[PDB]
Amino acid sequence: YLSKIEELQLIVNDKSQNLRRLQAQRNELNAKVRLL
Amino acid sequence: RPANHRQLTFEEIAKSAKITVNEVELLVMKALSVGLVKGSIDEVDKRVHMTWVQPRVLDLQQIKGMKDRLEFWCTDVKSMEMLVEHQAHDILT
Amino acid sequence: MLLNLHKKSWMEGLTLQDYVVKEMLELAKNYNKAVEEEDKMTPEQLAIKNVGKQDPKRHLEEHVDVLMTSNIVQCLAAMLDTVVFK
Amino acid sequence: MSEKKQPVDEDNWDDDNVEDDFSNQLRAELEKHGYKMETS
Amino acid sequence: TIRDEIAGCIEKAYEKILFTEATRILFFNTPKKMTDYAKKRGWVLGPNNYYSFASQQQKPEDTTIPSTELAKQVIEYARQLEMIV
Amino acid sequence: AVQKVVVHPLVLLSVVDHFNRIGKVGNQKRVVGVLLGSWQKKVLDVSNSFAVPFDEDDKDDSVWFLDHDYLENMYGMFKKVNARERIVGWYHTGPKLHKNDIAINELMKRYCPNSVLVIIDVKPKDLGLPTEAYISVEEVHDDGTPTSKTFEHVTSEIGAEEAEEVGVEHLLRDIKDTTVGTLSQRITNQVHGLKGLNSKLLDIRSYLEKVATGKLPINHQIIYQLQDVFNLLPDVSLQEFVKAFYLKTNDQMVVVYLASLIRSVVALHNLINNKIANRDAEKKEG
Amino acid sequence: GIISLLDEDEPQLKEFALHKLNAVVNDFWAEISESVDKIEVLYEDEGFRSRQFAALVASKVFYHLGAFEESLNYALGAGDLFNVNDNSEYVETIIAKCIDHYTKQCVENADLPEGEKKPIDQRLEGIVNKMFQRCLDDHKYKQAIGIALETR
Amino acid sequence: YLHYSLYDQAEKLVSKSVFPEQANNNEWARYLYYTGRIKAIQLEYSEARRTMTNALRKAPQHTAVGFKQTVHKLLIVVELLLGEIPDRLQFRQPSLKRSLMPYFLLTQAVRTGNLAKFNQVLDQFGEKFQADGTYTLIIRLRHNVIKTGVRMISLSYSRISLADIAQKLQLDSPEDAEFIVAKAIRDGVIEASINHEKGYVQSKEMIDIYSTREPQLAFHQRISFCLDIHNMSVKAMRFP
Amino acid sequence: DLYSRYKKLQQELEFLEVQEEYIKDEQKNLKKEFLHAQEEVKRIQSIPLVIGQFL
Repeated sequence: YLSKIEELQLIVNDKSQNLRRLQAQRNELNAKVRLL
Repeated sequence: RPANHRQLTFEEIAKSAKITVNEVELLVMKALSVGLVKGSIDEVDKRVHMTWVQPRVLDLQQIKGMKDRLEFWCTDVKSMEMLVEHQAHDILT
Repeated sequence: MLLNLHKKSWMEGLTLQDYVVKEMLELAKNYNKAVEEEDKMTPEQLAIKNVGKQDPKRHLEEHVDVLMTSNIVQCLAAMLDTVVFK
Repeated sequence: MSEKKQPVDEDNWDDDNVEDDFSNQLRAELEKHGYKMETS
Repeated sequence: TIRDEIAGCIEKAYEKILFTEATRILFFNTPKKMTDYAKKRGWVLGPNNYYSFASQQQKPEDTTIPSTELAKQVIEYARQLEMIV
Repeated sequence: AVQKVVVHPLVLLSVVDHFNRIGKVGNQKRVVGVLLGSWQKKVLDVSNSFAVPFDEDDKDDSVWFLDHDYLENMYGMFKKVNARERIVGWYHTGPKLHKNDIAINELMKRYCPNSVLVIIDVKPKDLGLPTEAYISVEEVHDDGTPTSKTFEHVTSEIGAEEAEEVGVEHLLRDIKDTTVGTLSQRITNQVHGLKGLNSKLLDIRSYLEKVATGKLPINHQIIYQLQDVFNLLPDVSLQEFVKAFYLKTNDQMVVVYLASLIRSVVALHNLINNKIANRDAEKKEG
Repeated sequence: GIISLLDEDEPQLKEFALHKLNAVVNDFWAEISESVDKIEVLYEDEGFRSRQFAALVASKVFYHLGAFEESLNYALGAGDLFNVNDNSEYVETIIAKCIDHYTKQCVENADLPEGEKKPIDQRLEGIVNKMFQRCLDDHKYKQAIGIALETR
Repeated sequence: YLHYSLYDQAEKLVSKSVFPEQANNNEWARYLYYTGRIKAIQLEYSEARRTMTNALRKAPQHTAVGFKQTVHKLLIVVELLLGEIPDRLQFRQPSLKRSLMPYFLLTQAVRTGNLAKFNQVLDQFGEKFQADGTYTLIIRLRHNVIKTGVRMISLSYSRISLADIAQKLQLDSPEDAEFIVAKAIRDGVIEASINHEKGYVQSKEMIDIYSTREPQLAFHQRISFCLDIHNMSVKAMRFP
Repeated sequence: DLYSRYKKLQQELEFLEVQEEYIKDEQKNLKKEFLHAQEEVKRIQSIPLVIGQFL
C-alpha cells in the first residue's frame, strides 16, 4: 500500500503552481508598465 | 639580498661600504640626495628603508627569480582567479 | 566586433585598466547619509490612519539599488588586494 | 492559556538595585562617611 | 584523574617543588615517580617551547591570513547577494 | 609627436569592405590601405580611409604597388569634399611585420613626417583591443649602420563621435550597460588576470626560450630593467606584506564596517517595505 | 542497557537478549543507534544464529531513523523474516520504500536494454512477485496492469 | 520524564529532527523551556542563558496570572547558576510575589555570600521549588559567590594580590587563593599570570577589542544573519 | 485508474514547471527592458532647449 498515497503527496508539487501563476501575474504587471 | 629584510642593520653597510659605523648617515642622506633610491631611512637604529632601484641581472640568466616568483605568481593569481571563477561560478547567472 | 568595441571602447575601461575605489566611498557615504535621512523623513507620513482616500502623489522613495550595486562594487573592489595580489 | 504544565504551577522598587548593593555596605550612608575625615 | 594544569603552566624542570597544594601527583619531592611525571610523554604543551621557560599558554599567535578567508566570505557573500539580487 | 589617437570604426568597416572586395576573389589575400586623418591635436583623429589596389610579393619582399591617380587625385576629390580630412598614415593586414614595411614607411614619411601605420586583424576575437598604431623614428642602434628606421609603437586607443551607431547597436540589441557588480567586472578579472599572466607566461616562456636559443635580452636591457619595475614587490617566502598586516587590517576595517552598518540599513530598507506592501495587498481579499 | 549483554559471544543468552530487544525497542532507540557496529559484528558472524533477527533489530533502529540502503541490506540479510512478515506499517513502510528502490531499479533496467545491468537481489524482487501474488489473487485489473507496467 | 525518566535526552539527541517550521512559536517556545531545564540539569549554562532568553522573548503572552512569570523564574535559575545575575527588579510581576517569597531573598543570598542566608533560605525557603526541582543550585551557590566576586574584582583590578584576594570574600588561605585563581580561570578567562616568585599574581587586563579585527571577524556572521532575514523578505514575497 | 492518473499528474506537473521557467526568464528580461526604457527615453535631455513660458 505504497501506490495509493503518493498521489496525495503530489500536491507539494502544486505549491510551485501557485508561485508560477503569481509570478506570471507579476510579469503581467510589468507588461503595461513597459506599455506606458 | 633576497628581500623581506628591507628594514635592517648597519654593520653590513659599514663592512661592504668600506666605511665606519659612524659615517653611515652621511652615506644614506647623500645617497638619497643622489637619486637612485628614495626611501626615508629609519635613522634611530640605522635601519635602512628603500624604494625603486636599478638592476644587475638575476640568476645568471634570470632563472630562479623569474621561475619561482614570476611563474609562481602566474599560477598564484591565475589559479586563484580560477577560484574567483569557482565561487563566482554562476553569479553571472 | 562593434559590440566588442562598444562595450570595450564606448563603455570606459579597456578591462586591463579598471582592476574610485575609496574616494568614491567617501562620497558614497556622503550619499548613504544624505539619501538616507530623506528616505527616513518621508514614510513617517504614510497612511497611518484608517482613511479610504485614493489619490496618491507619486515619488517612489525606496533608494535601494544605489546602495546595493555601489556596495557590491565597494566590497569586491576592497577585494582587489586579495584578488589581484595572490 | 493552559500550556499543559504551567496551570499546575515606581514605588520603592527601582532603588532595589542600590539597596541590595547597600544592604550590608554603608548601611548609614553618612554617619561613618561624615566622620571618616577625623579617623585619619 | 587529578590534573596537570600547573605542569601545563610553570613546571617541567624547575619550580623547586609544588608540594603545598595537596595535589596527589605533585607530592613525592623527587623520586622517579614524579620525575617520570615531570618528563611524562614530553612536556604536555608540545611544539616550539618547554615550561622550563613557559609559553604562558601554548604560543599560537598566528597572523591575519584569515583576512583573506574573510575575503572569501565576502566573495560568497556577494554570491548570496546575487542570489538575493 | 604621435602619442595617442582617436579612431572611429568607420575605418574598421572600411577595412572589412575591401576585405569583401578581395576575399572571395582572393589571390593575394591582403587588405592594405591608406589611413586618412583629420590631424587636429597631438591626439590624432580619423574619419575616413581608403584601400589602395595593392600587391606585395614574397621574393625579395619589396615589390609593391600603389595607384598614384587613386592616391593623388582621389585624395584631391576627397580634399574638395572634405578639406579637414587629410593624410596621416596607412594600414594593412598580415600582423606579422616584414621587410617591405620599412619601404612603405620611407614613402609614408614623405607625405606626413610623423606618419603612423595600422596593423589590423580581420577577425578580432581578442581579449581585446582593436588595431595597431606605430611611430617611425630613427634611434639608429648601438651598431653603426646607415639610418635604422625601426618601427616604434604608439599606444593605440579609440574615441567616439555623435550619431554613428544608430542602426548598428539597434541591430545587436544585446546592449547591457548597467550591470557592474555581477559580470562586467569579472570579465575584466578573468581577462587581466589570466590574459595578463599568460602574456607573462609568454614573457617567462619566450625569455627562457631566449635563455635556451634566442636573443637573451642583452642590449635591450630595458626588458629586465622593467621586470625590476615589476620587482617592486619581491614577495620572499612569507610573501612579505607583514608590514601591510595592520595596513590591510585597517583597509578591511573601513569597508567591512561600511558593509555591516550599511547592509543592516539595507535590510531595514528592504524588509519594512516588503512586509508592509505584502501584508496590505495580501489581506485585501476582495 | 543491552550492549552489556552484547559483551557475550554465546548466542544462548542472545535469544533472551533479542526477546528483550523487541520488548523494549520502543524505549531504547539510542541504545542501538551507536551499537550499529556491534550489530554488524553479530550480523557478519557466520556462527551467530540470529544475524537475520540482528538485521531486524537493525531494521528497528533504522526504522527509528529511516534509512534506505540499510533497508536494502535488510532485504539482503533479513531473508525469511523480511519476506513472511508483511502485516505491519513497521515493515510495509520500509519495504514500500524498497519497492520504490525496485521501481527506480526498473528505471535502471529500462535505462540500458542490452545486458550489463546493475545487480538485483532475488529477495527485493521476491517481495515484488510475492506481493504480486496478492495482486493475482485479488484479481483486480488495477492490481494486474499497475504492477505489470511499474516493472516496465 | 524529568518527573519520572531520564535516559531520554540522549534519545532526543539521536531523535533531534530539528523541525524549523515553528509555526505557532508557542509550542516551540515551551519546547525551548523544557530543553533549557535539560541543559540546566545537563549543567550547560552559557548556552542556556541565550536560548532561554530567546524562549522568553518569543513568548508574546499576556494574562499575568503567573504563566510567563512562573516559567521565567525557573528560566533565569540558569542565570543564578551562571555566577552572574543582575537585580531581579527588571523581572518581577507582583502576582508572582507569593511564589518568589523565597526567590528574592535567594538572589540576595546570591549577591551576598552569607552561609547563614544560604542554609536559612535552603531549609526555610526551599519549599515550592522542589516541585520544580531546585537543589542543584545549593551545591554551587558558593561558585556563584566566587564568580560574582571574581567578576567584580577582575574587571575592577588589573593586578590584584593573592593573599588579599584571599580576604576579599570569605576565602580560606593563600593556597586556597592560588587554587581559586586557577579555578577562576577554569575556561580561558582574562589574563592572570601568577608572579611566580612571591609577587602573588602579576595579572593585567587584556586588550585588542578596540575596533580592529575581532568585530569584523564577527560582522560576516552578523550580516549572515541579516541575509537570512533577506531570505525572510524573499519568502515574504513568496507568501502570495 | 491509479496507474494512469498517477502517470499524468506527474506529466502536467513537469509541464507547468517547464512553463514557469519561461516567465522567470521574461521577468529577468523585462526589468532590463524597463531600464533601457528609462535611460534611453531619458536621453530626451538638453538638446539645446529653448526658453519659453507656461500658461
